[PDB]
Amino acid sequence: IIPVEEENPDFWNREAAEALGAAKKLQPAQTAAKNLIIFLGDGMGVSTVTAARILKGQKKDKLGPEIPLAMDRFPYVALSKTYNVDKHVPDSGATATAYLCGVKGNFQTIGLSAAARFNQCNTTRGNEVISVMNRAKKAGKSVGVVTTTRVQHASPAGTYAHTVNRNWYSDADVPASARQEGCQDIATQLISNMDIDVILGGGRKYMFRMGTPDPEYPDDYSQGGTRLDGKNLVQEWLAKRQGARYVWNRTELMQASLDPSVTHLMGLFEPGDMKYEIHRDSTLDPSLMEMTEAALRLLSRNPRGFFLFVEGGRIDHGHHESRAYRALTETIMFDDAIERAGQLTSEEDTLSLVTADHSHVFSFGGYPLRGSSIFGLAPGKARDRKAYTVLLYGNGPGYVLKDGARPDVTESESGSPEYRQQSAVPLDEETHAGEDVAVFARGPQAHLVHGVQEQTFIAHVMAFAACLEPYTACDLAPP
Amino acid sequence: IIPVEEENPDFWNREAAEALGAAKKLQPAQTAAKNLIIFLGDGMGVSTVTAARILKGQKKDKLGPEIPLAMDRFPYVALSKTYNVDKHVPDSGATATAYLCGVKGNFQTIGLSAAARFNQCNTTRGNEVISVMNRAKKAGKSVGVVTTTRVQHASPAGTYAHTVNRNWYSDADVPASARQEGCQDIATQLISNMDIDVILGGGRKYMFRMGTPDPEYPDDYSQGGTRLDGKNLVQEWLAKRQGARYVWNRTELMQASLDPSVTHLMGLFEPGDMKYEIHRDSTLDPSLMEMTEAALRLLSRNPRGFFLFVEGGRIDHGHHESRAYRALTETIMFDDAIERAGQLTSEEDTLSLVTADHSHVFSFGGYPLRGSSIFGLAPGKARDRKAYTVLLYGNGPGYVLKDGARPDVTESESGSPEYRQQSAVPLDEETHAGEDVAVFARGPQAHLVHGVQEQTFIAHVMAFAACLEPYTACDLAPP
Ligand SMILES: *[C@@H]1O[C@H](CO)[C@@H](O)[C@H](O)[C@H]1NC(C)=O
Ligand SMILES: *[C@@H]1O[C@H](CO)[C@@H](O)[C@H](O)[C@H]1NC(C)=O
Ligand SMILES: [Mg+2]
Ligand SMILES: [Mg+2]
Ligand SMILES: [Mg+2]
Ligand SMILES: [Mg+2]
Ligand SMILES: [Zn+2]
Ligand SMILES: [Zn+2]
Ligand SMILES: [Zn+2]
Ligand SMILES: [Zn+2]
Repeated sequence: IIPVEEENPDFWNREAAEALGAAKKLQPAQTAAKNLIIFLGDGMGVSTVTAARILKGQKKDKLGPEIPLAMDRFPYVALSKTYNVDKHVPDSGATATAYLCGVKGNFQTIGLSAAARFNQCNTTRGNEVISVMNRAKKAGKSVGVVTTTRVQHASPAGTYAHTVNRNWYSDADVPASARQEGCQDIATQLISNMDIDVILGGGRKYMFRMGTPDPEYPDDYSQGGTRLDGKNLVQEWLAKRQGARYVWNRTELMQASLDPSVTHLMGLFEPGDMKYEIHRDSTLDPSLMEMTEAALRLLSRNPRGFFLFVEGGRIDHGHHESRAYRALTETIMFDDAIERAGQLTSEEDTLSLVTADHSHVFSFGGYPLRGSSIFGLAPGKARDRKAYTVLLYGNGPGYVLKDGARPDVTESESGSPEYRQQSAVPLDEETHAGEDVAVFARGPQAHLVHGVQEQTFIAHVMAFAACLEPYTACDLAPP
Repeated sequence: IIPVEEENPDFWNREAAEALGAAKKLQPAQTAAKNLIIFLGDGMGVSTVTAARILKGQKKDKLGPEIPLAMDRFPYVALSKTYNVDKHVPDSGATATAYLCGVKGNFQTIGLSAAARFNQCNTTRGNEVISVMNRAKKAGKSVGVVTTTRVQHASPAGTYAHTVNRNWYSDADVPASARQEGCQDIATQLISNMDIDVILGGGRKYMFRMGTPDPEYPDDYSQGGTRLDGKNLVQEWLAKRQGARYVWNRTELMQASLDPSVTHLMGLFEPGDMKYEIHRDSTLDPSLMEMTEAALRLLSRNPRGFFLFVEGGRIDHGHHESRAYRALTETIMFDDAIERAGQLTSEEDTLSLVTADHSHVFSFGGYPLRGSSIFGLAPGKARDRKAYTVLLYGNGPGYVLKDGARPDVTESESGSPEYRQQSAVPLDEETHAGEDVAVFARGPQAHLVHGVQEQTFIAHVMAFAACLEPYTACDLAPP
C-alpha cells in the first residue's frame, strides 16, 4: 500500500528538516555518569533490528518501517566488531568478555584473556579479567543482572564469572579432574565471586542438590536440583546478607521490589531458561520489562548509583530454531524493556548502551509491498515454481526436502509461531553470523560511542563514563 | 590461529585507551563544506562490509578482522532506513531518489515523488524532484558522476534524471506511446537535463544510433549502437561545450585529466556495464580508483567547489549472481577509491559520505577460525553429512540439487571466482534485503550524521552542509 501523505515531497522534506534540527541540537556531556545500563540483545544483528521494527509498527496500527523502535531514538550509534581472538564468528561467552570486561577472549570461555584455553581448567589462573560490573561494585555502586536465560548462561556470567567452559552451569557438568583442580561451576561463582544486589532470570535448578523438587514443577523430576555437592546455594547466598530475599514467581518479585528493607534480591523464575514471551504464564512469570522495573526500584535507592545488565536473551534462541516469529517477538519485548528503563531513569546521569553480542545468518528479502506482514510470502514464485518467504536463514533446521524437492509454503503456514523459515544448509541449530552489530547510546559520554570500534569499547566507555576501571583520573565533572 | 600478542589483556586495554582518546578528540565543524562527495556501494550492506574487511586484511599479510577498511576510519556512523514508499525491500532507482534528491519514491522509478507510478509515462509531470547535484550545479559548483555500471543505470541516473521506468536506457527501450508522450530515455536525459562536468563509467551503446560499431568491440555487433532516433548524443553533448572531450579508454582518460583546457569530460569505457575488477583489461580500462582520481583532477580546479558521486556499482551484481568473490573484490576496489579520494581532498572543506542504497540476503556464518579464508568451508559437516561454506545466500541462483540432495563442496571449488554460494530458494537472481545500511561520514557537518535516520537524510545533510537545496540560511561560516 502507498500511503497518500508520502506521495508529496514536502512530507519527506519536513521530516528531514526536523531530523536536521534535532541533530543540530545535540551536544556532548561534560559530566560523569552516575548510573550505567547495558542492554544486551543476544543475537540481535542489524537484520533482526529492522524486521523487529517492522513487526512492532504493525502491532501498533501502522505500516511498519517508518515507526521507530525505542532503541532507534538513541542519538549515538556505532558499529561493533565481534570476532573472538580464535574464531571469526563468535560465541556469547567470549563476546561477553569483550563487552563486559573490555578484553577479547577465546570462543566458549568467559571472563578470561585469550591466554586461557577452552575446557582446560589448568589454563585459568593468571588469566582472569575483571568486569566493569565488578568495578562498579568496588566503587560502591549497587549492581544488577537481569535476563530471560539462565542467570548462569554465557552473557550474564560475563559480569561476574571466570571460566574456561561456559557449559559448566552446575558442578554436575564439571569433569571430576576439573572439580579437583578448583574450577568452580558457574552457579557457585554467581554467589561467591562478588556481591550482586539484584539477580533475576532463569536457572533455579543449578542452585540446589540432586533430589530437590522444583517449586513450580514439583511433579516433573527433570526440573529438579542438579548439584552433586549437596549444597543449597540460594540459602548460602541469603545467609551472608541482611535484608536478602529469594523469589521464584512474579507476585513475590513485584511485592519484594516495593519493599524497602529488601536491599538484595535473587529471583529465579524457571528451572532453566525462561519461557519465550509468547509462552509466558503471566500469573507466575514476570516479563523482561517487569524484571527490569523490579531491578530498577531496588538499584535506584543507592545514592552512589548503579550498574545494570539487561538481556533480551532468547532472541538468539529463536534464531537457532530458525523460528523468526520467536526471535522477533523476543526482540520487541527487549525494546519494550529499553523503553521502560528510559522512563525510570534520566539521560542526565545515566549512560545507556544497547547492543548485540553478535548476529545470525537471518535475512529479510524478496520484494514485499509496504504494509505486508513480515512473516508473509514474497510476491511471485521461485524458479522451482513454489512460494518462498521474505524471511530466510543461511543455514539451520528449516532446510527440508519432501520427495527430493523444496516444499511449497502457504501464508497460513508461514505466519505460525512454530514455523521454521527455510535455509540453504541443514544444521540442528542455525549459526551465529560474524558481521558487525550496532551500538546505540544515550547519556553522559554517549557521544564517545561512534564510528567503527572493537567490541571491547563497550566495556571501556562505560568504565570511563562512571570514572571506574582503569579510568579514575577521568577529567569529568560530577554527574 | 591465535596471535600471541592478543593473549595479553594489555593489548586490548591499550587499544581501547587509544580509541577513547581519539573519540575525545573529535569536535564538530562550525564551517560549511566547499565540496561534497557521496560514495555509493551498491548493495553494500553490513554483512558485505565485514566480509570485505576480512578479505582486504588477508590480501595485506594479516589475519583479517582487525584491519580497518578505509571507510572504517570515518568518525561518524549512522544507520539508514531504506524502504521505498510502496515496497519494504527497495530497488536502486527509488533509493537513489531518497539519498540524492531527499524524497522517498516508488520502486523502479528515479527522481520522482511517490505520486508517480512505475511504467506510467502520464504520471511523470508535476512529480519531478531535484537532486542535490542539480542544486550544487545551480550554485556554481562543478559536478561529476563516476560509476562502474552504465552511467544511465539507476544510481547515477538519480543525480540527473526523472523517470517512471529505470529500464529506459535508450529510446529503443521506451514504448512508442511513451515516446509520443515525451518520456525521454535516460541517455537523452544525461545530456539534456543539466550540465555535468565529468561523466565516467559504462553505457557507450545507448548514445549512438543503431548500426554504429563500438570502438572497442567493432567485430561484435551486439555491442553497437542502440538508438532508434538516429542521434549521436555524444556529439550533441560535445557541441554545446568549449573544451569538452569524449574518451572511451584508459589512456585517453588519464591524459585528458592532466590537461587544463579540458574542463568537460565524458568517458564511456564499455558498451554496457564495466567489467568486474577481476576481469578488467588494465591497458584499455580504468579502475574505479583511477576514474575517481581523474574526476577529482578536473573537478578540483573550480574555486567554488564540487559535488562528486562515486559508485562501487557491481558490488550488487556480484551478490545477484550469488558469487561473493565478485561482490567482495568489487567492495575492496570501492574502499580503495574511498581511500584515494581521501588523499586528494581535505576533510577541512569536504563532506564525504559512504553508504549503500540497500543490502542483500548475504550471510557470513559457520564458526571459522581466526585467519581462515572467507571463501572457505565452515568447520564440521552439516546434518546431511556434507561440507558447507561460511558464506551463504537466503535465495538466488546457487540453490542446486544433484540426484535429490544438496551437493557437497570442496575448498578448491568454494574459493573459485565463478563459485556460487548455496541458497535456500532458487531464483535467477538473488534478491536485495531490506535491513538498515550503514552511513559513514567525515568533514564539515559530518557530526549531523548520527543515530537511526531515514535514507533521505543523506541528501539533506549534504545540501545543508554546502548551504544549497532549501538550506541557504544555513548558519554556517565559510569553508
Ligand atoms: C593440564 O592437564 C592436561 C592433562 O593432564 C595437561 O596435558 C596440560 O599440560 C596441563 N596444563 C597446565 C596448564 O598445567
Ligand atoms: C495514462 O494512459 C493510460 C492508458 O491509456 C490511462 O489508463 C491512464 O489513465 C492515463 N493517465 C493519466 C495520468 O492521464
Ligand atoms: Mg545470552
Ligand atoms: Mg516460572
Ligand atoms: Mg547502482
Ligand atoms: Mg573498455
Ligand atoms: Zn549470543
Ligand atoms: Zn547463540
Ligand atoms: Zn542497488
Ligand atoms: Zn540490485
